Amino acid sequence: AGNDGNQLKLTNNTLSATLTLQDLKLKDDYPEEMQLGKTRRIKQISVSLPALLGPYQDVQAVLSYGGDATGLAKGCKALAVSHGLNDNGQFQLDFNDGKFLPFEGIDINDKGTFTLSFPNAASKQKNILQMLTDIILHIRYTILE
Amino acid sequence: VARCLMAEQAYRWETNDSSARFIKPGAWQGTYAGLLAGETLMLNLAQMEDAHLKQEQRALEVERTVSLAQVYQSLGEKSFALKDKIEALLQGDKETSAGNDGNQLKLTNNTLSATLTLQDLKLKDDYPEEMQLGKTRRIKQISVS
Amino acid sequence: VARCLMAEQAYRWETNDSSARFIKPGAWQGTYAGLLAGETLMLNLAQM
Amino acid sequence: TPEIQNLLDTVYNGLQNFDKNKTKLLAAIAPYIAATLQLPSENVAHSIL
Amino acid sequence: DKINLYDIDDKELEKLINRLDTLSNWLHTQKWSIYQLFLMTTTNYDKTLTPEIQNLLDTVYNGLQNFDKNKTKLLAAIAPYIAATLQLPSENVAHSILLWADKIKPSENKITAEKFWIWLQNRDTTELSKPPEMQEQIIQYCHCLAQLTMIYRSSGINENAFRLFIEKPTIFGIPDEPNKATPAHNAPTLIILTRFANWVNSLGEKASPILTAFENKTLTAEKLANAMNLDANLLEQASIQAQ
Repeated sequence: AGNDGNQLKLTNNTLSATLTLQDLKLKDDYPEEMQLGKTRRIKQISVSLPALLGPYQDVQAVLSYGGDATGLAKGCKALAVSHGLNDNGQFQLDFNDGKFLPFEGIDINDKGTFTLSFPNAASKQKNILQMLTDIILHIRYTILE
Repeated sequence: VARCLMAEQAYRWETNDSSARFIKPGAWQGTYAGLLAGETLMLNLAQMEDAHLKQEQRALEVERTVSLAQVYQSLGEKSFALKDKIEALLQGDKETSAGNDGNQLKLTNNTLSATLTLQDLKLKDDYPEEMQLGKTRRIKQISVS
Repeated sequence: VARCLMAEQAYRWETNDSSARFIKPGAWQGTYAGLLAGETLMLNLAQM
Repeated sequence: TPEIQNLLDTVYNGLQNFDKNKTKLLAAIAPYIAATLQLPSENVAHSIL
Repeated sequence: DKINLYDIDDKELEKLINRLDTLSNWLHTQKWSIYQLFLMTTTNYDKTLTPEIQNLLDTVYNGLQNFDKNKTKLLAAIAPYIAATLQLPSENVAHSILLWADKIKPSENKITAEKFWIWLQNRDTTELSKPPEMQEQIIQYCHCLAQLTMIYRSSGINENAFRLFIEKPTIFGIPDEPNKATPAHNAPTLIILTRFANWVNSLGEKASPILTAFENKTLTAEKLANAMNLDANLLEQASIQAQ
């Protein structure tokens, strides 16, 4: 189900729900208004899976991206989700880390394709993925010029 | 030289390469009373740190919960339920122990040991192998509940 | 020089300007055995 | 000559990153001229320019 | 050395006496022993592992350890240790003498500086004395370098004309062959370098523009006369009389 940027597709094992950055229209939450700023970059993307999670039973999910990571470091285009309640892929979130976070610095406008995947979407993640109701992003971004 | 070899072992354990060596002999020149060792050791420390900065990456940090009742329950047909068997094996003062090669649950002199082998987790196979994600998979931290 | 280029890429990714360059060649002068490179690199780090 | 070419290379690397409206061109080129022409002062290099 | 005086043409004998007199008078101008000329001209190199040349081997072995060929030039990498152990002032001189030893193709094996580092790169383990197959070929190459630096010291030629001589040997009157016409360390190709260096020292102050004008093919009589304080028409007429 879906289209060019938003098809929700089953390949061999996994299930992928992908998304394109134009459909967020997220620059247009504000007027353009260059006294505020033009350039708009991602600080941090955090995933929440609102679902009745199994007690001491976790989900398995990766988060991909299609804009080639051309100004990104090696591996800043990927992200992993373990327990699915407002999490970085890291164990603790360090804003004061000199390392860049994943997705840090990505344009709000169309640069590639943003992609979520659930590995073992055969009958391994079947119970929790039939218990999934919707997916929530916590997208944190930055406005200046 | 002893402390630089300590740091070289730390580098060989952080990233996985045992054959890779950096500290080479000949930094001490006894026929010239050992002048200019600091230059050689500073250069070689620079080579180690630069090789680290080249081989540095963004890690994917996945948590996973292991429930031992599921593990000892889901086995070969010599399997058992954890609660009742531990209750019987601690209640009775008998030789009896439940499990197999990697997963026997055994009573020696005082203590009770429930052991486990890493193959039975199949924990590499929670994801497809998929070398764009990664091959080498190392424990960050084990925490017990 | 390799690490200063790493820092220049970090500057080019923090603020958005790919054309802006600071590390210029000619800091090494082989005809004078390469004396005084630290001055040039310290000045150029100061400019960044 | 390779020596005058060395002068050209030294002044080229030296007065690279220059703007005209920031400062005077003559005062900027004056140290390299004072060294390559082995002049003692900097006001002398100002004078000869 | 090969020719005998038992049978010799009188013209050839005359020419031989003229060669000996030229060489002798030139040595009286240079104030050299005949041992100096023989040591700077010998092709026989001694085969003996000395502890000093072994120290050179150990220093270059530890120095050019951690090398890759496709990262940088081998010659530029070995050039500082050669410049220090042969006590050479510059680094372009150490570049020059390595190109020179490449051109001359020295002692027994057809050997190379890339063959030199492929010997130290494949078959070497320092602080151990067991003989491989190539060691004499390496150490006589080292003696050849130690010989060829000595004529650079004793000649007193400047560095730029030295680059010109190695890079274009044919323009100094050797028969031409493109980068294969090699001057040996023989005496006739010593005396001509010595005369050219004495000409450059006779010029003195105006040497750089006239040498780079000679390096190009645009050198004229008129620039040349001004460096000698001579009237240009004299050189013009001398050229016309030679023509």
